[PDB]
Amino acid sequence: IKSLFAVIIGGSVGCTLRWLLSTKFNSLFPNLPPGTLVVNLLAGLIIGTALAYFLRQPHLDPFWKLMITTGLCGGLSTYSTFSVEVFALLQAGNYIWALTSVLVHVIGSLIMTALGFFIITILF
Amino acid sequence: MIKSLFAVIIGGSVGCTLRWLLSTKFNSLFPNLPPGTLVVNLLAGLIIGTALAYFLRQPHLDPFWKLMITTGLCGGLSTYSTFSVEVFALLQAGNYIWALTSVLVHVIGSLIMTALGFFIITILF
Amino acid sequence: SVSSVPTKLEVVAATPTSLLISWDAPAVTVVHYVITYGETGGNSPVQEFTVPGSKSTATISGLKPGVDYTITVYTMYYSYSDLYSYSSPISINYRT
Amino acid sequence: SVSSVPTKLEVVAATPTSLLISWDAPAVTVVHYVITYGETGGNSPVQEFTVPGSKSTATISGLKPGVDYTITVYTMYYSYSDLYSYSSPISINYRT
Ligand SMILES: CCCCCCCCCCO[C@@H]1O[C@H](CO)[C@@H](O[C@H]2O[C@H](CO)[C@@H](O)[C@H](O)[C@H]2O)[C@H](O)[C@H]1O
Ligand SMILES: CCCCCCCCCCO[C@@H]1O[C@H](CO)[C@@H](O[C@H]2O[C@H](CO)[C@@H](O)[C@H](O)[C@H]2O)[C@H](O)[C@H]1O
Ligand SMILES: CCCCCCCCCCO[C@@H]1O[C@H](CO)[C@@H](O[C@H]2O[C@H](CO)[C@@H](O)[C@H](O)[C@H]2O)[C@H](O)[C@H]1O
Ligand SMILES: [F-]
Ligand SMILES: [F-]
Ligand SMILES: [F-]
Ligand SMILES: [F-]
Ligand code: NA
Repeated sequence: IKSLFAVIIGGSVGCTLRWLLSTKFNSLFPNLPPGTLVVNLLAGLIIGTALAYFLRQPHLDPFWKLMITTGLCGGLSTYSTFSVEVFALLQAGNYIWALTSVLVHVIGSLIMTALGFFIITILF
Repeated sequence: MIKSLFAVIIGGSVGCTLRWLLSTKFNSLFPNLPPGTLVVNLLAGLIIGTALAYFLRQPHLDPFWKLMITTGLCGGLSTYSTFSVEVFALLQAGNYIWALTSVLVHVIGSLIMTALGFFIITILF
Repeated sequence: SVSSVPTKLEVVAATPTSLLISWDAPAVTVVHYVITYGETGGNSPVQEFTVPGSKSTATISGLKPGVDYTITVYTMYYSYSDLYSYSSPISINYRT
Repeated sequence: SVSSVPTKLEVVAATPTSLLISWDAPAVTVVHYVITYGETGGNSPVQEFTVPGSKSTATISGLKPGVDYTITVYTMYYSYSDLYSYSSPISINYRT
């Protein structure tokens, strides 16, 4: 039950952030909706920094780890919205941007996770 | 904005809770391609695809229900961050074949499930 | 805030029994455009057909010579909030 | 429920001044194994070094002949709950 609160509090903050950023920005560039990209890139950055930080602090409460990863990063990022955007582009005959969206989300999200991990490792 | 916020939170909390239970229960069974994280992304792809086809045919339904299913449930259920650390960890461990396989199966798999969701409902209608 | 309705609907070429129309695409992911046409005197059934999202022209055939026609165009498009939905139409009249 | 500690740590080959060790990998994504070694009589500094996750053997060199050594192996690994963390060690004694 205490673990469930961490997932819900963290998850609700993430989903709410994703909802605000997507509705505000996605329509600016429909070929690669920037709200959905930013939330995935940002979640990649946070999980990467968590990767390096939690290693160095093995005695942190599992409540805070759960709230940041499964909660916040889980609620903030999205695979389903990434799919419909690409699916819609494929149905619209826009293959060049369907491919570009897949590469930028995947390559971009791994790069942000690498930066998060190595920035904290270089500091510590 | 407050009624819309409830749809996002109720739907999102159900999705996140489902992802939390399925991942902790199943991910450890096959560490090269964690099956809990795969199933939640494939399942969210299926639901958003069926929503895509269904809501088109019922254009005047409440925006509360659309928001709760897509931004809420499918948004909370699926994950890109966990997909990244799994792949990143495999790359750091020198396990390139499974890092590639994880990327292809999540992407190709999730689009296929969205297509099935859309076309099953379109074929019924 | 972004409009999903097309703009500058017009007839770029005409024969007695056909019209070639064009339009500017709206700044959204259009899956298909729906073209409707019918005789402006309203005792005649309106017909429709789709064209792919990549196209911004269409040919209408099998018309009668010397008759006023009403031609409309709307989109089926993807957006973040509404997923797949239909736009409002844009409309013009043209006499063959 | 899944253990991240290696099993069956053992010396498979030995000279007077070196040891070749092996172990079974745990059922988790291991990023690297950390090998530590030092003289069992505790007035001697313990040394460590890593080996890639793909490997399950290592060579220890520059040892003194006829001396008892304590050798341990632990993992740095990925799991869903804890992300990157260190396992408990598995340990053996061996006399050159
Ligand atoms: C990597 C794995 C991915 C798996 C998922 C595959 C994606 C499935 C979506 C298919 O959607 C189709 O897309 C076509 C365009 O791409 C459309 O053609 C439409 O547009 C074409 C021109 O763009 C015309 O030639 C067609 O007649 C017209 O139906 C067609 O209707 C539509 O159903
Ligand atoms: C494609 C999109 C972008 C991807 C993101 C960038 C790539 C991710 C970072 C990779 O991290 C490095 O991976 C090396 C290889 O796995 C590791 O080397 C380790 O493994 C090597 C191979 O066994 C050994 O030679 C090295 O000594 C040993 O440090 C190294 O520690 C680790 O920091
Ligand atoms: C999991 C498997 C993944 C791969 C599946 C690929 C399937 C693609 C062919 C299916 O058949 C298409 O069905 C569309 C209807 O569903 C038709 O589109 C027509 O109707 C659409 C609207 O319903 C318009 O957007 C199109 O432009 C118009 O051609 C189209 O003619 C027809 O060929
Ligand atoms: F998905
Ligand atoms: F996308
Ligand atoms: F991500
Ligand atoms: F993964
Ligand atoms: Na999510």
